Amino acid sequence: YYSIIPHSI
Amino acid sequence: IQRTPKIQVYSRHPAENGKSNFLNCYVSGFHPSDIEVDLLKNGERIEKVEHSDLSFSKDWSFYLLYYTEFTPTEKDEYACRVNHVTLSQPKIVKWDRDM
Amino acid sequence: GPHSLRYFVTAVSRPGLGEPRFIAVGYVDDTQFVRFDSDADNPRFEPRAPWMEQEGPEYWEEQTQRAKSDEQWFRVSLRTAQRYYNQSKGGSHTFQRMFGCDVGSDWRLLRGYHQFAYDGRDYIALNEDLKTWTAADTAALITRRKWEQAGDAEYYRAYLEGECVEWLRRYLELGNETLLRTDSPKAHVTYHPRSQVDVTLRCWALGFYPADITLTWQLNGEDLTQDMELVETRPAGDGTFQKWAAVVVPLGKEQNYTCHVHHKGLPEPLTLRW
Repeated sequence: YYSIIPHSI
Repeated sequence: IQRTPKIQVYSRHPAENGKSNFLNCYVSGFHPSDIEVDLLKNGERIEKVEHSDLSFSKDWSFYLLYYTEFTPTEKDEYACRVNHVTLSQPKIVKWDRDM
Repeated sequence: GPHSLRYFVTAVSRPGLGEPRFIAVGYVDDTQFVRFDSDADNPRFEPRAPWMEQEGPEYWEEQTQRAKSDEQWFRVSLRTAQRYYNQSKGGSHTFQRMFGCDVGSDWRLLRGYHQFAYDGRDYIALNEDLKTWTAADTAALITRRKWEQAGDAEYYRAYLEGECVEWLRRYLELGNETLLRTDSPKAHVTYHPRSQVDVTLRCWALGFYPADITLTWQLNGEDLTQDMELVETRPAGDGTFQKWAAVVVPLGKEQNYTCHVHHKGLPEPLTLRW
C-alpha cells in the first residue's frame, strides 16, 4: 500500500 | 553526479532458429533517467517494442528492460542502440548468442 | 521465509518542457505489481501483476489519490531543493524516494525504509530505529530539523509497522501461487576461444528466483575476482533472472577452475567446471 509524504523537504 | 549505463542484449529463452523468442535489451546503473533505447533488426529500428516501468536500485541508479517478440534466423543481425548524456555517441551492442 | 514490500518513486524536473515527470512502482520481493506514470494516457495506480487485477475500484481510487498527492509534494520538493542548492531554474534535476518494509518468516517487521535522494545521491534517510534521520549534507540538515520538529518519523513508523506489514501479507496471499516460489539457478560453464595462449570461461546462471545470487571463480580452491568479469543480474522477462561471470585462462588448465553458485534454492551450493 502506497503511503504519502506530508510535506516538502 | 552521472552514471554510464550497462547494456546487455540477450534472449528470454535460449535461441534456436525458427522458434519465436523475445529479444531483450537490459540497461541498468545509469543516471540521470533520460535515455534512448532501440532494438535493431539488420540496423533498422524495431517499432513493436515494449519496456519496463522506470525503476532504480539501492544506489539510486536506474534500470530498464526493453523487449520485443521475434523469431531468430541464421542471418538476421540484431542489436541494441542506446544513447545517454554519458555517451559521446550512441552505443550499438550487437546480439551475441553466447555472450 | 522473509519478504519485502518496496516502492520506488521518481520525479524529474523538466523546465521549458512542462510539469515534472512523476513515476511510482511497487514491488513484492523481486516482482513488480503496481505502477503510476504521469506520462501515461490515463495516469492512475494500475496493476502490473495478474493477481492484482482482483482488487476493486476502492483500492485503485484511493491509491491514485495518494500518488497524486505525492506528485504535488515532489514538485515542491524539487523546487525547494533548487532553492536549497542555489541552482539554476532552467536545469533538470531528480528527486527519488524509496520506502517499504521487510518482514521475517514470523510475519513481523524486520526493517522499515523511508529514504530520499537528490540527483542520484543520498539526501535524507529514516534510520533503522524509525525515530532518527541521517542527513547527507547541510541542506538535508535543514530538512532533517524540519521533519524532526514536524514529528514525521512517528507518522512513517505508524505506516511501516501497521499498514505496510498488513498489506504485504495480503499481497503474499493474492499471489501465493507465484510469489512464494523459489527457482534454483540452472548453471553451466561455456568455452570461448580467445588468443593462442588463453581462453575465456563464462559461467552461466539461468532461470533463478529471487534475483539474489552469488557467482565466483576460484583457481585451485583459492579465489579469483580482480581479473573476473561480472555482469549485473538481469531479468529474463518471464519472472526469472540471469547472470554470468567470465575469466581469462591459459590453454590446457581449464579444469583447475571452479565456478561456485550460491542461491536460496540451492541447499548445497554449486561447483561447476567446463
